Amino acid sequence: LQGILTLGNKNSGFIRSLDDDKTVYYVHYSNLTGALDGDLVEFCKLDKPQFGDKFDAAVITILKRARILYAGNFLVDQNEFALEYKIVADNPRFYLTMIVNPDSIPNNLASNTKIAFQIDEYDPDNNLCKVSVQQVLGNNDDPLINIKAIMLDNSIVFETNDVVEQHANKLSFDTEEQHKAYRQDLTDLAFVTVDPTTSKDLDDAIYVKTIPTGFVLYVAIADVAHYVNRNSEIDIEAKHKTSSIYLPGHYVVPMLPEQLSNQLCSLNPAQKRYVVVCEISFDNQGRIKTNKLYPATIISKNRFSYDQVNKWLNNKSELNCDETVINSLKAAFTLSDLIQAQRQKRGTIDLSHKETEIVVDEHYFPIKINFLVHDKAETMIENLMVVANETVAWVLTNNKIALPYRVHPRPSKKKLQSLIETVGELNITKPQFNLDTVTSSQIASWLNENKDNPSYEIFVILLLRTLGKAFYSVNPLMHFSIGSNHYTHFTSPIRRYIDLTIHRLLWMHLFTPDQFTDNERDQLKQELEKIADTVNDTEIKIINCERNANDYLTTLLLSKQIGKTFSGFISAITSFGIFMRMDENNFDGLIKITTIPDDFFIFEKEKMVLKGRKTNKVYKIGDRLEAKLSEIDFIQKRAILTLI
Ligand SMILES: [Mg+2]
Repeated sequence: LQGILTLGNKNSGFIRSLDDDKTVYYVHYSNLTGALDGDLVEFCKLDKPQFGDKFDAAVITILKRARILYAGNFLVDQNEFALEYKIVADNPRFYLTMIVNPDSIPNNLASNTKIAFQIDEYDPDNNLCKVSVQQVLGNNDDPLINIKAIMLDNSIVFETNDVVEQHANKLSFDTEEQHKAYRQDLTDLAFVTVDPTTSKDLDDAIYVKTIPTGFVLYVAIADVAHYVNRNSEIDIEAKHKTSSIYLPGHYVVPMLPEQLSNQLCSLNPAQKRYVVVCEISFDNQGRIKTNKLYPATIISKNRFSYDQVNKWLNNKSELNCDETVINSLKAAFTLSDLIQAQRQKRGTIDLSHKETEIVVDEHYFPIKINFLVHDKAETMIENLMVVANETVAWVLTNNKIALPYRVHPRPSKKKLQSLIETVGELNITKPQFNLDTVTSSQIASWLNENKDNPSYEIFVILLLRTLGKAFYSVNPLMHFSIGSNHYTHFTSPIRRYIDLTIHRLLWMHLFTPDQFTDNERDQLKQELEKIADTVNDTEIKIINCERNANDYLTTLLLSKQIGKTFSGFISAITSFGIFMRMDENNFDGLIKITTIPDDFFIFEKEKMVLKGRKTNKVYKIGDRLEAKLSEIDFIQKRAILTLI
C-alpha cells in the first residue's frame, strides 16, 4: 500500500514496501502515475496474477517527493518571433515532459546554462509537468559545474553556510583547559601526523613507545566533541551533512567549518591542541595487554606525508625531525607489522584490489586515470587506526554504553553458493568451509590460496559484492571483514558524524559524567538509532554521488578516444548485455546484447551468462575480451563497446 519507488533500466522499476517483509513489487513505466526515483508512493497491486518472481503494482498517489530541486540544462531558441524554453534534466530517470514557467527565466539566461528547477504542478495522466527555474548554476559544459549539479541531484549540500561559519569563528583556544585535572598533559611526547600531502583533515596523531615487555601506542584524536556542543547550530549542520564529501581534483566539502577543521581541531605542528587519546599497551607479539582512554593535550612535532615516510622507509631520503620522532616511527612500523600478523591470525579479510583516481587539470577537465598503489605508510597508519576503533568499541561495550557500531554481517549461504559457482568456472579453488559457519579466517585462507590465479581481481570484486556494504547499527552485530565482534568509527570526528557521536558518548559516560544529566545521556541513547539511519541513508547518497561524478568525468575523458581498442574482462552480465572492465582505466563499458557477433545470444539468469543458441558459445563473468570504444552515451553516461 505504501513504499519507495526505484527506477532502473528503461525507466521501469520496482517499489519496496514499507511493511516488515519489505515486499518488492514491479512497476512498469506506464503505471508510474507521475512518480520519480526515490519518491514515497501509495500503490495498489495489479489485478493481473503473477508473471513470476513478484507481483506487479501501479502507483496511486505520491506521498512525498524524494527531491524538491532537480538539475538540468536550459535551452532557449526563437522560432517565429517567439522564445521557446526547454529543460533537459541531467538525471535520465527524470522522464516527465516539462513546460518552463517563463516568469522564472531571467532575460539574460542563455542557452546551455546548467540550472536547478522545481516542479510546480504535474499531470500524472500525460507525464507533463510545469517547472520553474530556481537557481542558475553556470555554463553547462563546465565540468566543475556538472560536479556541483550532481551533488545537488543527490541532495548533497556544498555551498558554504555563513551562519555556521560565524558561530564557529566565535570559538577559541582556551589556554586554561590544559590544566583541568581530567586532561592529561602529553605535550612532551613526540606525536606526529602522517597524511596525504593534499589532506586538510589532520585530526589524528600517533606516538609509539618501546618498553621492555613490548610497546605503548598513543592515538590522539582531535577533541571535536569538546568544541561542538550537541544541538548547536554547528552540530545540527554536521548531522545533516553526516560526513565530509571527497570528489576528484581534491575537491572537499567539509563536514565542519574552518575554525574547527583547519585550526582548533587540526593537529598542526608546534601548536598545543586538545585531543582524546586511546593508549594501548602491547606485548612483544603485538597482542593487546591494557588500554586507557582519556582527554589530553599534545603538541604535534611534525606533519608528514605518506610520500615522505615511504621515501624514508626505502632509504631514498631522510626526515628532518628530532631523534625522538625517528624512534617513534620505527617502533610504529614494528608494532604495525606485529598487529597485522595478530589480526591475520585471529581472522581478517584483506579485500584490497585495483583502485583508481581521476587526474584533472586546473579547470576540472579530466586528464588521465591513475592506478593507486599499495603504500607501506598508509598501511601502517590505517592499521593503528583500526586497533583504536576496535578498542573504543570494546570499551564502550564493556561499560554497557549503547553506541553505533560499524557492522558487516556474515553473508548468506545462498550468496556464498552463487559466488563459489561463478568463480569455480575461473579455476578458483572450491572452498572446504561450512557455508553456515564460515569465519573471517576461512575466507582469508581461501583468498590466499588463489592469490596467483589470473582471475584474482574479479574474485575479490565478486566477493565484495557478495559481502555487500558495511553500515552502522546500535545492535551489536559483528564486522565480518575486519574480523571483530565489535567495531565502530572513532578516529575521524572532523569528517564523520558517527565518530563525533562516539566522542560525545565517551565524554558523557566516562570522562566527565558528573557534568551531564541522565536525561541528556538517555536523550542521546534514544536518538542513536535515528542517527545511524540518517548516516546510513546519506552514505548511500554519497556513494551514488561519487559514482555519478566518476561516470561523468570518465566518459568525458573517453569521448576523445572513440575508435580505440581496449582489452579487459567481463565484470557483470545483464539481460541487456556485457559489462567489460577495461584494463587501461578500470572502467566498465557496455557491450549491447543485440550486437554481439556470430550467434543470437540469450541471457540465462541462474548462472548470469549469455549463451548462443546456435553455437552454444558462453559469455561468463571473468572472461577476457577485446573491444572497440564505439560511442559515449551522454544521456546515461556510459561507454559503449563493440567486440573486435
Ligand atoms: Mg590523519
